[PDB]
Order: sequence, then C-alpha cells, then structure tokens
Amino acid sequence: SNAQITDGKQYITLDKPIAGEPQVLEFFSFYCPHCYQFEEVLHVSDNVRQKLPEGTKMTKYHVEFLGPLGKDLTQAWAVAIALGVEDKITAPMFEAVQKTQTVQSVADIRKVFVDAGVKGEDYDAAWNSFVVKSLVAQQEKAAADLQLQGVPAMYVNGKYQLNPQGMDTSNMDVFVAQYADTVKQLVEKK
Repeated sequence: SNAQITDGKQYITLDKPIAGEPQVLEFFSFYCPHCYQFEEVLHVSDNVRQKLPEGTKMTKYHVEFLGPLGKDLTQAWAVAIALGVEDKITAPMFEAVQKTQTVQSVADIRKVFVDAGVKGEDYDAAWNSFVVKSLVAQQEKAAADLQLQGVPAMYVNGKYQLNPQGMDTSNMDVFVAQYADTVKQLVEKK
C-alpha cells in the first residue's frame, strides 16, 4: 500500500507532545532483544536513513531499566557519544551482550570499546569526567520525565512515536520497508 498511515496504526502520538525538544530521538538498551533484531539483523536505522529527510539526524540515547548493568550502561554510552562511536560499538557490542553473552562486568564492556577503536585513556578518563555526568543527565531528563518507559522506541516531529506493534511483521523484509515509509511520512504530516 504505502504513503498512507494512521494515528494508532503504524505510528502513535506522544503522551505529552509539547515544546521544541529533539525533533527525532531513539531509545533502547543493549539487553533489549527487539532492538537486537532492529540493529544487527533487520538493520532498521540504515533502512530508515535511505528514506530520511535532511533534518532528522540519527540519535541513540541509552536506558537503564534493562538488566543489572542498567546503571553501568548509562555511564559507558556517554564515553561513546562524546567521541561519536556509537554505531561502531553497536554491532560488536551486541554480539558480546546477546549472541555470545560475555558481557558481565564493566571490564568486559570497555574491552569492546577498545577493540572497536577507543583509547584506553578516554574510557578511564571520561568515566569520571563531567562530560559524562552531563551526558547521563540528558537521559535522566529525557527518560525520567514520564514520557516513555519501555523500548525500542523512535520519535518523529517532536510529537509522534513509531509503532512496530502495528505493522506488517509477517515477512520482516516487508516490515522494515514500510517502517521506514511511515518514519519519512510523519515529517511532512506536521
């Protein structure tokens, strides 16, 4: 079908659409299994990019509501964001968190960062730096504000959410095909 969506079907409105705020933002945790498929298998971010309009910008916040290393995850991501390496440490990260499941302590995670090409100093510095403090505080303002409490999730026009629970997810290659369409469509639909 395509180029025709419905509020409640392929997208939802936010719980409290107000203010300026980031026009698009992206929320998940390394232990979610739905985000694994979207970020290693189905590769939704890349599929979306092939349709994105030139305002959107791809983001990735973290959240701590998932797994025991929840609070740890919050902190290491802020090393990543500060260098801009998130994409580079999503794949091998998810292979070590979900596929092989060898991440169990901080020392296991900070390996993959180095492996993928992060300094041994940047990690061991930034972990205790203000940069990271203020970074974690972004999501302790943007998860905390009662606006979203479960993931994976993806925002549009600072007033919409995607609804992967209301799509054609029989065949998967067709899921992503239509997912990326409603993402683009909302940017024109105010």
